[PDB]
Amino acid sequence: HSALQLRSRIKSSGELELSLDSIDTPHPGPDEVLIRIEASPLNPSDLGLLFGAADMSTAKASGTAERPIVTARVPEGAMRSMAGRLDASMPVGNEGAGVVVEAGSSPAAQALMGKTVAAIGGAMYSQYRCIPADQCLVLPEGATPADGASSFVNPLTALGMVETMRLEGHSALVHTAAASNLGQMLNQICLKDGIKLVNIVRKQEQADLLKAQGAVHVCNAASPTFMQDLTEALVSTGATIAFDATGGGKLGGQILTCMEAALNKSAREYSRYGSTTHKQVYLYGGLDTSPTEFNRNFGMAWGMGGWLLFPFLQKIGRERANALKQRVVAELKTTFASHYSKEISLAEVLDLDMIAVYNKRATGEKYLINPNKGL
Amino acid sequence: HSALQLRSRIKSSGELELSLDSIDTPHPGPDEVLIRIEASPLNPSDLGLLFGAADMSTAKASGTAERPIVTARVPEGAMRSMAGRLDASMPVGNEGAGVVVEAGSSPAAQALMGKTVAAIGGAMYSQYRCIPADQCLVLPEGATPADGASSFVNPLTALGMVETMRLEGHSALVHTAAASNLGQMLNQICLKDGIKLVNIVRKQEQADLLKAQGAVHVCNAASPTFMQDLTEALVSTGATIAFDATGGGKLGGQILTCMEAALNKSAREYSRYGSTTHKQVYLYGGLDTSPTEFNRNFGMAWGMGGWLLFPFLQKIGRERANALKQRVVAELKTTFASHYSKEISLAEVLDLDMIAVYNKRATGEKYLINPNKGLA
Ligand SMILES: NC(=O)C1=CN([C@@H]2O[C@H](COP(=O)(O)OP(=O)(O)OC[C@H]3O[C@@H](n4cnc5c(N)ncnc54)[C@H](OP(=O)(O)O)[C@@H]3O)[C@@H](O)[C@H]2O)C=CC1
Ligand SMILES: NC(=O)C1=CN([C@@H]2O[C@H](COP(=O)(O)OP(=O)(O)OC[C@H]3O[C@@H](n4cnc5c(N)ncnc54)[C@H](OP(=O)(O)O)[C@@H]3O)[C@@H](O)[C@H]2O)C=CC1
Repeated sequence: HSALQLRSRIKSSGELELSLDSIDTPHPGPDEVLIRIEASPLNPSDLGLLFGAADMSTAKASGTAERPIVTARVPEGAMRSMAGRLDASMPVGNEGAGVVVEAGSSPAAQALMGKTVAAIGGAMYSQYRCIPADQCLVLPEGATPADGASSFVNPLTALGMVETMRLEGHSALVHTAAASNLGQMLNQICLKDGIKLVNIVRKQEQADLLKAQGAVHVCNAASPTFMQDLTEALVSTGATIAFDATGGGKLGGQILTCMEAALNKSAREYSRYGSTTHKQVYLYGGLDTSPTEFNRNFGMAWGMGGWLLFPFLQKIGRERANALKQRVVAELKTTFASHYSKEISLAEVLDLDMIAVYNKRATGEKYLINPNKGL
Repeated sequence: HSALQLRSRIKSSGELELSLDSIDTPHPGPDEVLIRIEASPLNPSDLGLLFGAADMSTAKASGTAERPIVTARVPEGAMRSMAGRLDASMPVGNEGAGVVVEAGSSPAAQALMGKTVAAIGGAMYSQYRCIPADQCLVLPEGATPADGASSFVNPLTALGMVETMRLEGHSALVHTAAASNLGQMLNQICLKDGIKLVNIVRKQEQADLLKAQGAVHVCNAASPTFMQDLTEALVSTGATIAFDATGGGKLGGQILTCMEAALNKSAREYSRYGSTTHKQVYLYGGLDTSPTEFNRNFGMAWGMGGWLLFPFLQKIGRERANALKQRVVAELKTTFASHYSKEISLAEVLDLDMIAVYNKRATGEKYLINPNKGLA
């Protein structure tokens, strides 16, 4: 049999073509299972791969309603960033969940037969995926695929922020774009675990959503007293590590500047180079594509850098990663609940009206894909 | 007796006052020595303390020729940054060298009597300093105080860059403002030790200088092909750690961008997030006072942060710190040689004409103070 899977092709011509390809469905080998995928989130990392650097204002629809095609043009300036995927037909979708419908002969694979599972196997925007049994997370009794669709990326990143805070000797943390699904989870984790947290948003609606969910400190970057508000929240929390999803713009430096201000309130001597307390900002997303810019008014005890989930998980090791996953399974519908504004079919992923919404990365407007919808 | 020491005072009034204070000279306790300081450099770290956030374009001279005063205004916007030192009379000068003229009773202190020593004691812009025996570095035979005046800050930082490179798992390095005194030392270390090094300068004449000193790789930020030149140098050297003296501006991000370009020439697969090889830029100076700005076109495996000598020495421990200091002594006049364009008295530090030159932190224009020059 064959079935459909989304593909994203950036051509050397400068064209993006998004399509639903007909792909033969493998039978699983001894150590594999075949999963009928029923739920897979559209996260920012997936959008990055889906559209690459295409200018989506140039998008045009062709194909048929059942087999849509979207083409768009990548600007000349962006082509070098695409070099490594030129002329490659890329499957899309980091993670998802569904039902195991075939299992290879091994006892590991056989033990998953008929179970509802989640996996971060890539190519999850697909009707069927043949995956190793050891890459599957069995979901709790009563969890639907939609309940388990987002078990890996956001939950483990949220837990990994706290883990990183501890490992690197900090006691409280700051998180930006905090009304994201990930931010909502982090807030739940911090409230439950007694970890002081500064949430940073950019609209009062976002601040209300978090306050409604019990957030103690919410600072609005849009506010004319933001720096005052943030400094006061940092005095309160003692946070010296930050996770910034924006990446570009000024927020990273603003946070460093406010941390140093907060630290200096308790400074006992004059320090030539500021506080000796290390302040860290991790840029773990790139929602703001403008240049990163900051003044260095925070002394010498600071760092900023990238953060990625998979290298993190490799660092803490598989046992500790498992302890984190166990928590996610146990709290799947509470601490690690995700909200989606819409559930759509594979064909609907390539509807220009759908793209127009979900490609905003707007608060409360995450879409869930059901590759098999209505069938 | 008493003798002179420079003082820098930023007052709550918004005024910087620079002066020579008359300070009673201590007699050393058992574990101390008294040094007559004959050589102390004006390094950028010192100038930071000396002038603070004062706008020196507003500086004014008063006092007398032998006892000069300089006053200047700190702008209101900088006063928060000065908060920790308001109304404090600050001694200045991290490091220097001189002769031990009195020693406390302990054998450790007695062993230094009459020796030429260097110390990083602070308050070195002073005719005499009473400091612990255990903070003195005994200089080698035939070294004048001038020869040892700069034994700590630049030599140990240069060695510390190489140490940090190794500690953090890198095999080669990049260094900016490379025609600095420190840069010239770093290039000699790397030549002698066989470390691949990319030197970045801002003027072609600085590239000429380093090439004349044997530098293998020198890139000029003013070059119209800078990014290509830097990327090629990074392919050649495999460097994945940089020390940036500029801090502000674009150079840090440029380096990261070129490092990722160089790494991706060996890319086996397509990484959604670029190379997995960690690239690190330490901003160890702030010569460029503008905002730091960069595009993040270098993947996720990167870091940028501050770097300071004293936290570093504390991290490596006293034994390893002592081994670095021993190498500095051994190569004091070769690898770790420092050039000064002028030697000035204590009173001349406060001459606005002298300030106008030394405060540029211009290549080959480092000034050496002899606190006892012209004095009894
Ligand atoms: N490094 C890593 O391994 C990983 C990173 N991530 C990152 O975490 C972040 C959250 O993911 P997720 O919970 O799925 O996101 P959501 O789609 O659920 O929420 C996104 C949030 O970002 C805000 N936002 C969008 N654009 C900007 C902007 N330019 N500046 C400031 N805020 C903005 C939105 O607010 P508004 O309504 O105002 O648009 C919204 O609240 C993303 O950057 C994602 O890439 C997630 C997992 C791992
Ligand atoms: N973090 C730490 O613990 C320490 C840091 N340092 C730092 O090392 C650096 C070198 O010190 P040192 O060798 O004594 O300095 P020098 O005075 O010998 O040389 C300074 C160099 O900086 C260049 N420069 C000056 N201003 C700028 C600018 N705006 N942008 C780019 N380049 C500039 C000069 O070139 P030009 O002629 O073009 O002006 C010159 O080549 C300094 O930043 C110093 O603070 C040193 C020791 C320890």
